[PDB]
Amino acid sequence: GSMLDNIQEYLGVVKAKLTEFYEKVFQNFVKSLFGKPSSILFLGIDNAGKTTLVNKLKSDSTDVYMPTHHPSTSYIEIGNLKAQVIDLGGHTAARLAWRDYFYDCHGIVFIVDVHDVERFQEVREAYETVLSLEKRAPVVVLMNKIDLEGHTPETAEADYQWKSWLSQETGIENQEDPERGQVVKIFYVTITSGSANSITGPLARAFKWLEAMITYNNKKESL
Amino acid sequence: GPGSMLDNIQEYLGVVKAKLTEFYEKVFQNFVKSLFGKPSSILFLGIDNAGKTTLVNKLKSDSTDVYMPTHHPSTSYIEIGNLKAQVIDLGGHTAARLAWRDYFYDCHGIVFIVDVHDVERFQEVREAYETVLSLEKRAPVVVLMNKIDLEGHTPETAEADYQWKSWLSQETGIENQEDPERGQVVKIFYVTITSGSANSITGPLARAFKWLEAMITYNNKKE
Amino acid sequence: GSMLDNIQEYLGVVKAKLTEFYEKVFQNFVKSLFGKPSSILFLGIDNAGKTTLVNKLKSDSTDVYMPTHHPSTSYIEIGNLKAQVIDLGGHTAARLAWRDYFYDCHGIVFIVDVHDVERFQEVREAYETVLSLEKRAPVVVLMNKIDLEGHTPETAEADYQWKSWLSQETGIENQEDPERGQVVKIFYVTITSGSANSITGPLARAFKWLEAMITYNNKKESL
Amino acid sequence: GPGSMLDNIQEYLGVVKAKLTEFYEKVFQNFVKSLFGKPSSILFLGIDNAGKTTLVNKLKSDSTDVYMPTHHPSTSYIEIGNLKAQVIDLGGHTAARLAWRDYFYDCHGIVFIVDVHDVERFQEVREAYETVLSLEKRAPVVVLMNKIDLEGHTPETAEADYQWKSWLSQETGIENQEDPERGQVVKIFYVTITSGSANSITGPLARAFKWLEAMITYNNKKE
Ligand SMILES: Nc1nc2c(ncn2[C@@H]2O[C@H](COP(=O)(O)OP(=O)(O)O)[C@@H](O)[C@H]2O)c(=O)[nH]1
Ligand SMILES: Nc1nc2c(ncn2[C@@H]2O[C@H](COP(=O)(O)OP(=O)(O)O)[C@@H](O)[C@H]2O)c(=O)[nH]1
Ligand SMILES: Nc1nc2c(ncn2[C@@H]2O[C@H](COP(=O)(O)OP(=O)(O)O)[C@@H](O)[C@H]2O)c(=O)[nH]1
Ligand SMILES: Nc1nc2c(ncn2[C@@H]2O[C@H](COP(=O)(O)OP(=O)(O)O)[C@@H](O)[C@H]2O)c(=O)[nH]1
Ligand SMILES: [Mg+2]
Ligand SMILES: [Mg+2]
Ligand SMILES: [Mg+2]
Ligand SMILES: [Mg+2]
Repeated sequence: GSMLDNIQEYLGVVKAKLTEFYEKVFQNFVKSLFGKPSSILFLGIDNAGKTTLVNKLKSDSTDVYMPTHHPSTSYIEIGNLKAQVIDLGGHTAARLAWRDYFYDCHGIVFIVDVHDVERFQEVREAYETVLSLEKRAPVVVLMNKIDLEGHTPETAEADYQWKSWLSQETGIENQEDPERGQVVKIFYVTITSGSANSITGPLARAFKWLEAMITYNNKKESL
Repeated sequence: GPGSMLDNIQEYLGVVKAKLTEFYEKVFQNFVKSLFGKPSSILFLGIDNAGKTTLVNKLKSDSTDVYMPTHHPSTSYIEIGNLKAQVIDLGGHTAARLAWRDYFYDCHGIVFIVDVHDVERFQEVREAYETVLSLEKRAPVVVLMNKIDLEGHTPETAEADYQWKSWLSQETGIENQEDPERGQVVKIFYVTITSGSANSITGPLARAFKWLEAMITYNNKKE
Repeated sequence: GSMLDNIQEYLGVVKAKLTEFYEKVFQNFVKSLFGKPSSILFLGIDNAGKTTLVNKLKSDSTDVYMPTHHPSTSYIEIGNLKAQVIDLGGHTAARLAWRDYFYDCHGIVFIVDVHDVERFQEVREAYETVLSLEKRAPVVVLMNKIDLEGHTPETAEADYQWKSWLSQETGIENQEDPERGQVVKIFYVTITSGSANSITGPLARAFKWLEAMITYNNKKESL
Repeated sequence: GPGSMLDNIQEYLGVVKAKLTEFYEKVFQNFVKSLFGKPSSILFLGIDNAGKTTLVNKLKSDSTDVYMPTHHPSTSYIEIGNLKAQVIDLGGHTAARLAWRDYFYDCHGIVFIVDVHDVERFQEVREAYETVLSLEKRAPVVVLMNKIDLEGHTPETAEADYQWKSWLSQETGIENQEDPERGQVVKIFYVTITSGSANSITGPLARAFKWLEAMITYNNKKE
């Protein structure tokens, strides 16, 4: 009996260090994606998971939130990522108040709570608001909280009925051809899962796609 | 480059974390086999859907322990080292209170499992428990109030919710009798059998088995 | 460049936890070897590695050295292991001063520094002293510091010339048959290596052999 | 039982620790490949037995980098990403100071390695260094005083031993010239190339390469 003493506590301590390490790799990978300072707007209605995502990207040691004066906004510099977070509302013409935030905007991360179906009308208005203020920058869409529908990223990608219904209710559609103008790509994620830190998982591939599209814009504007 | 090296680091960290998790479970399995120094007939009892098969699957080692075919669909049997585990699905209303009497021959201890969420079936639980106590008047009885996670409880917050503990005893008829000098003993533990922490050899689930073994040893000292 | 930041520090932290864990398993395995309190004498001339070995076995949290008044002796209780350490000297008839330490002695660990060849005469006298004061208890011999000869336990075991020369110079010979009287078995170890914590390595097998021989004595004295 | 479970835990901890050690080395290898953004001819120089082949083997990735056959037995050549590593074993007394001149065409930097323990060959080192400086009058020179472990030094205690540092400079003729405004630059680093900590991307060995790359970039800014 005494031979099992503390074995489990050591397994737990090691597992905890492995989890911190796993998260650190994600933070490093994302921080290294942006070679020049890039203004990224994290947008969506409240409770979608924006603050959760930005907290996932930041290093608690080096990155510090800056005070904004509007309660709907957040700002933190994560290496070259200048992350501006905005809780949208929708269904208002006072959307022009935010126009300054889209000056020299490099990319957008738009987050949707797929579980909060009743607020899909706000989402489509919030999304319509974004597309009218920013007409050039790439938009990556995170369909978040798929775990609340019992989905992983793999089973969600195969649920073609549900993907069509989500696009129908929010108005968000893919436009993955950069020759055809502004680009939009939808990803299905659970931002709070531990596997979301995988640098080959959908969340990380969404940032790699966004970065590649920002690089396409920077090369096209130079020619 | 370095990108392919960090993906290999992350993939390896996950493989290791899963293997350490498997070891954490094996420690629980070895702890249980070492509790019983002589062959002991333990009856795992309760109405169906309470978590009996789940608990016994958690106790067994998939390599060496094999379920044996029984004739009744309500019964299961597996030898886990010296733990001779007899599982019986009780339940429903019936005048056949004697139907299971033979299974109590040379019974050493009872694990009685209750689903604390299924409040509608508490009358079946109360009848099942009364049936058990009328067939076994000597062996120690450990009561697992299971599925406390469905009430938003951990084992720690469950133990402090004296109001809820009294209500469970009132509705099922199950009461503590922890004095071995006063006759047959009963002790209630509050657990979530499907949780990973249920594998902790210092957790309530493991303390319930250590308490049961200590009571079986106390009884054997008198005999 | 920033993508490699702190990756190495995490690999080092995890490796350090793995090393502590590896050592803890050895401490648990050895502590569990002795089911009843057992007086084990750790003997040899000074600088052989006795204090190093006992420090390797103890848990710094629970096990505490007790003050002795002779500077040549040490005593610590490690679970059921009552470890009495004595720096021998040899070449003196005042060896009878230590006779009390061999009353109810259960086993002996005799340690030799294979590198300190010039002091082999003290070792043989120290060894002769031991065999004259204790004529019943099993003796396990650790030929220690084999790394200073460029040996691992495997290459040392194959160096039959050097094993013969060590036995010739110290007078220590094997007697592994318990029917033929007192038993002696020689093991080749590097007590300071990390692999010496392996519970299937020579150091651990030496303690398992000693325990089995003590059990043979206890069964023979009961018949 | 539990004994076979702890041996499997220990064996697994060792397998993991070795794989983490391999990853620690791969981080060093990736760090070196990422230092050189353009093809750079680096000459690794010194008398034989100084540690040149050991250093270059530490830099290369065994999967992708392959030594190419040279015609002289004193020379080695391997392309490690953009690092074009030319190794030349200098040494002995000779009037053939021009023999290696062709290898200095388009030379970008020099790594000159000295064995600090082989004091008898310090005159060969001094002649080798004088030969090098007469063939290359522009490229930055990083000097690795290697094998400091044989003097009982770590990189930290070596840096504070100003008496020993002055003696090494006096006996080999190697002096620091860290001002790039004052012409060709030389910087001395104190390392143990065979140690595992030599893989640290914040250690002296890695700082020597970062210093050399910074000097190559400073030179290229003028050209
Ligand atoms: N189940 C689940 N909850 C999530 C997920 N992402 C975020 N949340 C939760 O959603 C809540 C609101 O998130 P938050 O980042 O504060 O929202 P926002 O800043 O207003 O967009 C928090 O309790 C998060 O833990 C997800 O993928 N799954
Ligand atoms: N939420 C929750 N589900 C549980 C728990 N224990 C068991 N279950 C689930 O309850 C269901 C019935 O369990 P089972 O072991 O088959 O019950 P049995 O009829 O008593 O053998 C299964 O789907 C289990 O996964 C628990 O602690 N929490
Ligand atoms: N190289 C080497 N040194 C060892 C080994 N075992 C012990 N030592 C060293 O030997 C020295 C004396 O050991 P110690 O335990 O103090 O000796 P004792 O108590 O007088 O027998 C210490 O510096 C130990 O680190 C070994 O296997 N290899
Ligand atoms: N002790 C010690 N040995 C080293 C060190 N670096 C290299 N060596 C050893 O020195 C010997 C000669 O090294 P090598 O790389 O072949 O030298 P080269 O002739 O300059 O190519 C080898 O046996 C290496 O293991 C060091 O830092 N410390
Ligand atoms: Mg927020
Ligand atoms: Mg069942
Ligand atoms: Mg000592
Ligand atoms: Mg060489």
